[PDB]
Amino acid sequence: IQKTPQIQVYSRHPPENGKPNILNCYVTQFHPPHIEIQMLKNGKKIPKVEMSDMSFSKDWSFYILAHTEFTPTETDTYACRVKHASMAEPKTVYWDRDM
Amino acid sequence: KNYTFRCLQMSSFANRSWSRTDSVVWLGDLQTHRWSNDSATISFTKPWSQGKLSNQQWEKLQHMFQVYRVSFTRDIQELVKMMSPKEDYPIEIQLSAGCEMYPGNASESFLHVAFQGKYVVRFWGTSWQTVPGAPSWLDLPIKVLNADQGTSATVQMLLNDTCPLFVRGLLEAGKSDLEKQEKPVAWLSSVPSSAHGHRQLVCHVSGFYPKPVWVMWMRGDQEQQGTHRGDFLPNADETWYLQATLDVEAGEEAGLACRVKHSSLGGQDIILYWGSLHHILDAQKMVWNHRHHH
Amino acid sequence: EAAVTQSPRNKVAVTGGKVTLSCNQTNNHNNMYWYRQDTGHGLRLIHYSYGAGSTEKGDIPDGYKASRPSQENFSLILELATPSQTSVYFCASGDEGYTQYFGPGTRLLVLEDLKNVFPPEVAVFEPSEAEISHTQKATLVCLATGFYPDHVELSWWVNGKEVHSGVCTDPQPLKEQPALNDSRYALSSRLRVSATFWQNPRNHFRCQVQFYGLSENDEWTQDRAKPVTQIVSAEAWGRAD
Amino acid sequence: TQVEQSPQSLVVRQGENSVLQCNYSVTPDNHLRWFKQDTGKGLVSLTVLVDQKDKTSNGRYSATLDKDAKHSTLHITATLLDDTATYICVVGDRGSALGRLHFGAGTQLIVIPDIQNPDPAVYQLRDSKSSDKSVCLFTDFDSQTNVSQSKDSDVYITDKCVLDMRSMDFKSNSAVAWSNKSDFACANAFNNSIIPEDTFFPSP
Ligand SMILES: CCCCCCCCCCCCCC[C@@H](O)CC(=O)N[C@@H](CO[C@H]1O[C@H](CO)[C@H](O)[C@H](O)[C@H]1O)[C@H](O)CCCCCCCCCCCCCC
Ligand SMILES: *[C@@H]1O[C@H](CO)[C@@H](O[C@@H]2O[C@H](CO)[C@@H](O[C@@H]3O[C@H](CO)[C@@H](O)[C@H](O)[C@@H]3O)[C@H](O)[C@H]2NC(C)=O)[C@H](O)[C@H]1NC(C)=O
Ligand SMILES: *[C@@H]1O[C@H](CO)[C@@H](O[C@@H]2O[C@H](CO)[C@@H](O)[C@H](O)[C@H]2NC(C)=O)[C@H](O)[C@H]1NC(C)=O
Ligand SMILES: *[C@@H]1O[C@H](CO)[C@@H](O[C@@H]2O[C@H](CO)[C@@H](O)[C@H](O)[C@H]2NC(C)=O)[C@H](O)[C@H]1NC(C)=O
Repeated sequence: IQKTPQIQVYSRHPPENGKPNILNCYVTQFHPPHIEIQMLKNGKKIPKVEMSDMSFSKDWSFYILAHTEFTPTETDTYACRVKHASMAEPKTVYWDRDM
Repeated sequence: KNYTFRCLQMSSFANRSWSRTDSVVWLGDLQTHRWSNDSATISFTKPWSQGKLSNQQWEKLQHMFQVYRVSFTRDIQELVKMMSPKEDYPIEIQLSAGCEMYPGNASESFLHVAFQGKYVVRFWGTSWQTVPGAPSWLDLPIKVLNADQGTSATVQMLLNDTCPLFVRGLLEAGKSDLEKQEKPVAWLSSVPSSAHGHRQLVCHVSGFYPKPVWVMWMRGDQEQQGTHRGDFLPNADETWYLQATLDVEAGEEAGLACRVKHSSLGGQDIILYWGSLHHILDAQKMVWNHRHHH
Repeated sequence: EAAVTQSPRNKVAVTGGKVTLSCNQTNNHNNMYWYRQDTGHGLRLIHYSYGAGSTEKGDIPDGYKASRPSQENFSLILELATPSQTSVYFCASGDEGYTQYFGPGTRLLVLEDLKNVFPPEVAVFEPSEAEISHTQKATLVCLATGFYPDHVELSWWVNGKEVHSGVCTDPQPLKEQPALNDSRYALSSRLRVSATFWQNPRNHFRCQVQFYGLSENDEWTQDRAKPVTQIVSAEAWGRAD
Repeated sequence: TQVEQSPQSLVVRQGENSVLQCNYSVTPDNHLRWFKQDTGKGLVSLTVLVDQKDKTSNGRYSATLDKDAKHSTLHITATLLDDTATYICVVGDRGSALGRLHFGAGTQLIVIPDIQNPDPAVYQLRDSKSSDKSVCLFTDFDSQTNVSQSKDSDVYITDKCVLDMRSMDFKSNSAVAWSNKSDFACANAFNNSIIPEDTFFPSP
C-alpha cells in the first residue's frame, strides 16, 4: 500500500519459566494507519489484549504498542500476527527470548 | 531539560462519505490527552492534564476544538473536490502542532501538516505555507485556506500565546511525573550470529525512566567498540526498554560484562558479568525448545 | 463591479422535456453556484463547481444535472422536467473569498401540456365623468385578461412615448378560477392623467403587455393560434365631450 | 430551520423606522449578510457583519450582530417608498469559498404612503370599444384601508395600488373590481372591505 510494518516482540521483565510477565508487541513504520494486530498463544488468539493509543513519530511514521499478561514456559509458543494493506498475507512474528 | 509539547492529529478519509479523526497529546515522552473520533469530549491520561487552566478556560478551549474537528473534516472533503481528480481517496492527513519550552520566558511554536505520509504544509507567521518541494496543485487549496482570516487569527493566537501559557503551567502541574526515576533491570542472553563460529551477545535492559541511558559491553576498562545500541522500545507502564548487542567469536564470551549507567541508580551502575553464577542461574530459568526461533 | 448574467429570463416547459438554464460570469471567478428560490424557504443549493470540468452535488440535487464547460459558463440541466421543478433559479459566482455575486434569476414553469397556454386579451377602460368632475383627474384602467402562465410585463404608452408617472400595475396577477391549478390569470393597471389632458382629442393612450410563452421549437397541433411570446395591446383616444 | 427571520412581513408608514430581526443556529458562524430583493429582481447586498459583537452602517441601513445570542437586527431609518422589498438574512459558515451559505426565508417590507386628504370614491369606467363591458375603481382612500378579495367566484377584485403623478406631487391608492355578470353593480362591489362613511358612490 505505502509502508510495511516492523513487528518487535519483547518481555517487560526478565523471562522466567512459570513466573507471570507482560509480552509486548511494538508495531512501527507503517502507512496507512489502518492495522489489525492480534497476539497468539500456541495457535489460538489471546482473547484479552490491551493496545496503546495509535500515535506517530517526528518522521510521520505510525506506531502502536500491544501488550498481554503471559506465563513463559519451555514448550508454549507465543507470536504477534499483524494484518496490513502493505502485505498480501498476515505477517506473524514469534517471540524469541534470546533475540 | 527542554520539553516539546505536541498535539498529534490523525485524519483518515476512505471515500466521499467515510472519515475519522483521532488525536493524542504528549509532553516529552508522556501522553497527556486522548481524543477518539467516537468521543465527544477530550479525555485525560494524567490527573494534571488540565494544567493550571480553569474548568471554564478548558471548556472554552474544548468547544473551539470540537467545532474544528467537524469543520476540518468538511474543509479537506471540499479541498479534494477542488483538486479532483488530481488527488483521490483514500487520503491520510497528519497534523503536529505544539511548542518546545526553552530556558527563560521564550519558546518556539510549530504547526506541521503531512499529506499521504509526506510533510507538505506549515503554519508560519500569519498564513499557511507550502514547504519547499511540495506539489504545485496544493497552491490553490492553500490560497483558499489563507482566505479564511478567522481561522488564521485564532491559529496565530493559539500558537503564540495559548501554547506557551498552557505548557508553562502543564510542566508545573506534572513536575512529579516528569522527574520520576525508574530503576532499570538488566538480563543477558545469546543468539547465533549471521557469521559462522560467531555468537550475538544480547544485553536486555528494561523499565527505566527518564529515557536517557548508557549501556555498554565491557572487558575491564575497555568499551567493546562493536557494541550496537538498539532503539528505545516503550513499556506499557510508561517506562523504557533498550538492548545492546555484541558480536563475539564463540569462546570469547568469558570476561565480558554489560555495564549500564542511569540517573535512578545514583552512581551504583549495573555490572552484569557473562559467566557469573548469577547469569548461569538466570540462563537456566529461561530455557526452552527453541521452536520458531529467528 | 462583479456581474453575473443568466439566460433565459423566463421559460415554459412540458413535464418530461429537457430544459437548460444558462449562467455566465466574466469576473474570472473560479467557483460557481446554482440555487432555487421557493416561497417559504431560503435559497437552496442544487449544484456547484470549483472550476472548468468540476460539478459537485448541492443540498437538493435530485432531478438536476450540472455542466461547467469553462471558467465563464455553468449550466443547470433538467433531462426530465417535473412540476416540482417549477421555481425561480439564481446563479452565483465567487473567488477564494466568502462573497457570492448573484444573477438576475430565471423563472421556470413546468406545465403538463402547452394546451392550456393562452395569450392575454387587453381592454382599456375610459375614465368616468364623475371622477373628471369631482377630482379634476382621470384614471384609465387596463385589463390584461385570460392568459397562462403568469409570466407578464404590463406597459403604458401615450402619443408614442412610454410613461411611468401616474402608472400603477398590480404586483401579482389574480387567478380567474382560483380553485383550478391550470387557472388563467388576470392583471390590472391604471394610468392617472389631468382632466384637461384626457379632454384633449389629440391625445392617444395605449396599454401594451409583454407575454412570455411558447417558442418556434415548441410543436403546436391545436386549431387556435400559437400562444408564442407575444405583445398584445389596446387603445383609447382623448374626448372633448 | 437554521436561519429564521421575524416578522414574516412588516408594514410601515413612509418616513418611519423599520426593525427586521434574524436568529440562527448555524455552526460555525463566520459572517451575517443582509440582502435586499425587489419583486422579480435579484439579490443586492446591503451590509456584512463579521465580529462576535459587530455594528455596521450603509447610510440609511444600519445593523447589529451578537454571535453569542446568534442574532442580528437590521434598522432602516426614515423609510422611503422604494424600500418596499424582501430583506433576506444569510449566514456563512466559513471565511472562504469552502463555506456554505444559509439563507433565511426573508421578511417582506411594505412602505405605505401618507394620504394627506382621503377622497374615497368608487367609479365605473366603460370600455373604449363598443363592448358594453366595464370595471369598478375604488380610489383615493386612506392607506389604512385594506382591499378584501371577493367571496364570490364570478367577481374579480384586485389589490391596492399607489400611483404618483409626480408633477402634481400627489399619490393615490386604487383597486379594480369586475364581473362577467348582469347583477353586479359598482356601489356594492367592494363591500367585503372596510368602506369609509364618506365614500362617494356616483349613480350611473
Ligand atoms: C486534541 C487536540 C485536537 C487535535 C488537533 C491537533 C492539530 C492542531 C491544529 C490547530 C488548529 C485548530 C485551530 C483552528 C480554529 O481556531 C479555527 C477553526 O475552527 N477553523 C475551522 C472553521 O472555521 C470557521 O469558523 C471559525 C469560528 O471560530 C471562524 O469564523 C472561521 O473564520 C471560519 O472559517 C476551519 O474549517 C479549519 C480549517 C483548517 C484546516 C488546516 C489544515 C491544513 C490542510 C493541509 C493541506 C492538505 C490538502 C487537503 C487535501
Ligand atoms: C504570531 O507570531 C508570528 C511570528 O511567529 C507573527 O507573524 C508575523 O506577523 C507580522 C505581521 O503582524 C509580519 O510582519 C510583516 O512583515 C512584512 C515583511 O516581511 C511587512 O511588509 C509587513 O508590513 C509586516 O510588518 C511578520 O512577517 C510575521 N512573521 C513571520 C515569521 O511570517 C504573528 O503576527 C503573531 N500573531 C499574533 C496574533 O500575535
Ligand atoms: C467507504 O470506506 C469505508 C471504509 O473503507 C467503507 O466501510 C465499510 O463498509 C462495509 C459495509 O457496510 C463494512 O462491512 C466495513 O466494515 C466498513 N469498513 C469500516 C472500516 O467501517 C464504506 O463502505 C466505503 N463506502 C463506499 C461507498 O465506498
Ligand atoms: C466519526 O465521528 C463523526 C462525528 O464527529 C461520526 O458521524 C456521526 O455518526 C452518527 C452515527 O449515529 C450520526 O448520527 C451523526 O449524525 C454523525 N455526525 C456527523 C457530524 O457526521 C462518524 O460516524 C464517525 N466515524 C467513524 C468511522 O466512527
